[PDB]
Amino acid sequence: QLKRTTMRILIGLLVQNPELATLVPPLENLDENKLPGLGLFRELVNTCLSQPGLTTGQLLEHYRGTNNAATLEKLSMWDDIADKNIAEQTFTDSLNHMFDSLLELRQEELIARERTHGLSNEERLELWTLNQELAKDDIPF
Ligand SMILES: [Zn+2]
Ligand SMILES: [Zn+2]
Ligand SMILES: [Zn+2]
Repeated sequence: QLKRTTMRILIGLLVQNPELATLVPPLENLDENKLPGLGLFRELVNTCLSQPGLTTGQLLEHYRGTNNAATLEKLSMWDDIADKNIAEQTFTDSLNHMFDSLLELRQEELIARERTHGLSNEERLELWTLNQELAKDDIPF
């Protein structure tokens, strides 16, 4: 029994359906320290991309001996996300929620930067754009 979080859904669905890795856009330039679980998700995506067609068991075997192995095993047996008909739509929905959460963090970062350092022209336009858009169980993530 695990409560849903965005990153639990993404990592769990990917572990249970490694073919979903092909729907993930590039994550290489994201700061994993901004979002718990993002670093592990990125690792899993890259593992799937390096070995197309791998099974859940083969993906889990690749992570044996890592500090995330026990967490990946739990998520692999998580029945709450087991339904295959809705797996892809759920993955895509949660992918967009992840990026929305990063946009909120970026907006908060730019507000704090503006009070401490002022913003560049590019940053001020970025913050304005973000403001307009806004106007309109031991798993550690
Ligand atoms: Zn990493
Ligand atoms: Zn590896
Ligand atoms: Zn949603």
